Amino acid sequence: SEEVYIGEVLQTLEKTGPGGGLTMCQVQLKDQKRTLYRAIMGPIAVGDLVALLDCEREHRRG
Amino acid sequence: KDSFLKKEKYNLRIENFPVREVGATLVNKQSTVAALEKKLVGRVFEANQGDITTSDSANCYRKFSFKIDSLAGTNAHAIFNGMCLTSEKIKGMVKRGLTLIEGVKDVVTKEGITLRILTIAQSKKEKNSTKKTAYAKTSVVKEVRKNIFRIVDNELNGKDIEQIVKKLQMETVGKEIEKECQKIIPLQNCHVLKVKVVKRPVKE
Amino acid sequence: TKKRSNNGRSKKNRGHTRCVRCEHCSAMVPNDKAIKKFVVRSVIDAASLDDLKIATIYEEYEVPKSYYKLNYCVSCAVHIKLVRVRSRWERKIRKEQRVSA
Amino acid sequence: MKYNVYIEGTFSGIQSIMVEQVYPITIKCSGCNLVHKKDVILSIDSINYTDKDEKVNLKVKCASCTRQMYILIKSMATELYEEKFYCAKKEDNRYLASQLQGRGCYIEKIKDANIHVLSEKGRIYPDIVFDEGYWREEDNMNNTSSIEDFN
Amino acid sequence: EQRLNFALLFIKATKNDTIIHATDLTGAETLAKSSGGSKVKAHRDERDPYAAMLATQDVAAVLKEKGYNAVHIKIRGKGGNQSKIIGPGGSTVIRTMMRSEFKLGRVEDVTPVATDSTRKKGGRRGRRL
RNA sequence: UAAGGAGCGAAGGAGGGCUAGAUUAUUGAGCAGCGAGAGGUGAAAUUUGAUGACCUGCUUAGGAGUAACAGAGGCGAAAGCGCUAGUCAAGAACGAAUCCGAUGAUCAAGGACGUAGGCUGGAGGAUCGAAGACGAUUAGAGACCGUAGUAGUUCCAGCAGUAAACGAUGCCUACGCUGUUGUGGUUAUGAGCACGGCAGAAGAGAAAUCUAGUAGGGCUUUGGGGAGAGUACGCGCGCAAGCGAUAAAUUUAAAGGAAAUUGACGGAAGAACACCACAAGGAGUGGAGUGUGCGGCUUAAUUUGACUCAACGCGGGACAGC
Ligand SMILES: [Zn+2]
Repeated sequence: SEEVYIGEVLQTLEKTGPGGGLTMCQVQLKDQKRTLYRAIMGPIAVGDLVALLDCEREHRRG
Repeated sequence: KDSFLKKEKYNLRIENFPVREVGATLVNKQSTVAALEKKLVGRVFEANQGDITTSDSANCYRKFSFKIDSLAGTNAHAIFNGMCLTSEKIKGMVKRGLTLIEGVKDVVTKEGITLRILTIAQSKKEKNSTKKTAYAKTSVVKEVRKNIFRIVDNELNGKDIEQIVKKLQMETVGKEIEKECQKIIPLQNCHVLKVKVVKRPVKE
Repeated sequence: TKKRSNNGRSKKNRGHTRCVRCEHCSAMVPNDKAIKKFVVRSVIDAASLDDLKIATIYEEYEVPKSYYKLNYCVSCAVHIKLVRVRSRWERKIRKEQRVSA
Repeated sequence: MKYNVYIEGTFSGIQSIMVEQVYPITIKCSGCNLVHKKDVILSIDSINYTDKDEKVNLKVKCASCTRQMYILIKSMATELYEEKFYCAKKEDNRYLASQLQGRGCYIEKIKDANIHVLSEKGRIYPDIVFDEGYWREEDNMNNTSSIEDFN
Repeated sequence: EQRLNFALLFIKATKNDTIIHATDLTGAETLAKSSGGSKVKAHRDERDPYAAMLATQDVAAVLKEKGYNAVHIKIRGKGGNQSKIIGPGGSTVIRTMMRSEFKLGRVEDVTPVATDSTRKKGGRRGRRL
């Protein structure tokens, strides 16, 4: 079923993964206090909006 | 042939703690009370202090052990069988640059049960002092250990099990040791580490 | 020619010392010569703590840690890259390494 | 992993079944569980080596996890007919053609095998083709050779 | 609503294999048991995080059938005079049990350490490779 | 006497012998639960399991060991010594207005100790494991790896006498720069005495470095270019294994002799870089027929160079004659 959370990217940190495909990012959710750390794989600009399937799964390494 | 269908649950009950009932155990169904006694009596379980009390979340470092003793209807009644500190506590306590002090002693209850007790303490580094290590001299360690044995003898020898269990709950022996031995040297982490039942008297 | 002033070991004012066994190959190595490594590892991985927060029955929970001291012989320490070959002036520098997790 | 290649069916008028030790196979990586994107030809005459100099009939790198996968054919043939054809070993109601030994992979499917029949009259039928699991031939002396329910 | 019906779960995690085994609180009755080697084919995969995860699901299913809801976890490596680090796979059994519905009680490391020990295998030189 | 021995006072240490106890762990048996695999590796096979393994309980029986704390920490003549109490002798250092008075240094011969492995007799036998036997790998493995397995590994009474028994630096006794950090006593609290670690300096040395500075202080061991040779004959010890001590003939211009310098090499380690590298993306080649070059075979002749990148529509190599 189509659960979704929309989150705003505030910072990018590190090019990451084999071949440097991913970017570590900090994201704040739009309607909750939660702020997460996540890896994202496309090109990303600060102030982008991204759609998450989970509000909890995290990349603690930051 | 689903053998699981053919099993009887019984509830475990305990004494001298705030919580009376702690769980339930299976057995295959049997015709004769003598068989059920021989199957259930002699079993053992363990429970954390934090589960059988209402208490500060800090007190999770200690476990109590109970042996099944008697059957009445739905209920099995179980008796005190020892005490133990959790592995995280023991391993996390030891640090480089300090001395460990350790002891073993045997005591007798008024009920006739004989118990063996293990005890630990650690030296402490004083404030306004600049040397890297705070080891204790070997002769001084013997002074502390000598004192520990008279404290354990005074507190636990010739008492009832109902009295011993509450002393272990409230951690009175640790507290007494830190008070009494401060004159010799400063100490920290004083605890009863393990309690073990050695002989139970032949009784009916 | 003599490569190190301390013969590669920490023994002084003694005849003989206890041996210990290598974690990787079980070879015997003297305690005063063995390469030592300290570990403090959580029982639960970082990628599960966000599930633990909804799984636990308690109001709050502290994850248990596990503690280890590991010993290695020279060959294993070099091969596993705990230590590396160094220049004639670098050999003399002594500094404490981090505790692993 | 070891896999025996059986030829199963109802055999009539057949002295021996001979099998080309050339198998089009589907392989799955035992590391990442991904199926290889194409079938691979496993042949007894293909000579390859492991990274430890062991002879194998197939060496394939997994495209996803880069792990090496190896397969060796052990012919179970009791004899070579005309020095060319591997006579499958008769076992009760079936024929054991070969044993495939996979390392780093699973064999998920054997697609086809080229089969030759030696009749009880000493006639060879090369490269027999099954229609819906059936094969049948008659000789000039009205002797029938057949395979039914081929698997 | 319902009370927490608890079982024990034991986990062994070596370099070679992982074993998962549920019991009553007494440890004297067995409810369900599995291993990494039960589900996988290749011998090199019996320690695999994946094989551990498959094997955990079967155990979780049988417990849900027998009507259990909550679990205490006691986990170990091999110990004795051998290796005493928890192997791969051990920490994925626990996370899997949490994706299934089960409530987690308490976790404890129960590896058998020796105060001193018998002589280890391998001779004075050790394995040469 | 900042020479020695005897003695007094308070204290310190894994120094040694004996007596009585201890928390776990590894194996083995008994019984109970469960019903299919366990073990081992880089990857696998020997191997073991429905006579119920593995894993989880409760009982027991043995014989070793003292984890973490634990260190450029302590003790001992060296070899060596790490759980807790009690007991028995002697020693080192320190404090100080105790006693005797040259009793001392070093040492052929002679005597006592000496890790481990080995040997003679008794006790015992958990774990590990020479020999021996298998499974794999290889051209071959008798080896390395895995399964298993004996003498030994432990104790008491003895024999033996060797180690890279090394800080590769003899023992007493001197004269000698600074800073820092330990251990045990004592203190006018300023410091000392004994036993150490570390970092410079100055001198020294072929250098590397410094137990190596200064010097006709005393006494013992010991070397004299490589080899043959720590071998032969004789002798002394030992149950044996062997050990101690020690030659000639013959050969040869240097010696894998010492340390330091530059290259070449390695199956090392560490940083960098690049679609003629890769990762994420496009078009193909490898399969068919044909065109063309290379090897092989044939022929009277099928003329010939070139072989990893950096040989093979390459030798301006599309040959009817040229
Ligand atoms: Zn090693």
